[PDB]
Amino acid sequence: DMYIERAGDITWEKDAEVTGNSPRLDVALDESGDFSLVE
Amino acid sequence: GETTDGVYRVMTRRLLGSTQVGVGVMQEGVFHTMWHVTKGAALRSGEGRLDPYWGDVKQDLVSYCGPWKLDAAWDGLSEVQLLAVPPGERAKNIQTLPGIFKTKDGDIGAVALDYPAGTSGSPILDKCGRVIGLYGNGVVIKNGSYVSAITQGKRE
Ligand SMILES: COCC(=O)Nc1cccc(NC(C)=O)c1
Ligand SMILES: COCC(=O)Nc1cccc(NC(C)=O)c1
Repeated sequence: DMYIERAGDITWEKDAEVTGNSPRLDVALDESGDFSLVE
Repeated sequence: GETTDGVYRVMTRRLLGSTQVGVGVMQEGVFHTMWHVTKGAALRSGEGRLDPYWGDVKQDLVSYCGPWKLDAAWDGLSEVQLLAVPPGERAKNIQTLPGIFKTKDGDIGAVALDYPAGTSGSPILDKCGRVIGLYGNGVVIKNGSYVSAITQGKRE
């Protein structure tokens, strides 16, 4: 049995940690909703 | 139950202890999560019950109590924030510039951030605090890093 618990307000934070790159990837999406990398 | 707008954890008691299987967004009385988090099952909020209303496995989305309400979209230029809600950990904002998933049916934004599976459903936000999609459906790249699509539904 699944249940939900509140974890926060949805707001933009000015002091957030900033990280991660911005890759451009060719991908395929199958009928089961799975993405896979295409090359 | 609890119907206030916000981000919520999705938990189960079927595995060891209480396990966080994902996250979702309550907005306008509707709960929004990824299909793979709940597999379309009913949910509890305290003494109340949320029943599925709309869902689609290919989009990997599901709404409860009403139709999908989130309609904002990534502008394709600006940085966004993942409002990550990891298992057993405080909600934390992470700012990043999305990449792109290029598909035969068009381009979608993608966020390259390494969080555990139970973070799936966490919202991605624009500078006005609007939810532009949910994090948690994507691909694992060469070293084991994770890249999620910015998955958004359609508001009718
Ligand atoms: C505490 O959770 C930490 C975590 O889930 N990390 C995490 C999540 C996704 C990918 C990777 N990959 C590599 C190579 O480290 C790591
Ligand atoms: C469905 O989303 C999955 C995901 O969000 N992250 C994800 C995906 C693949 C591997 C890992 N790794 C570790 C160490 O947890 C995490």
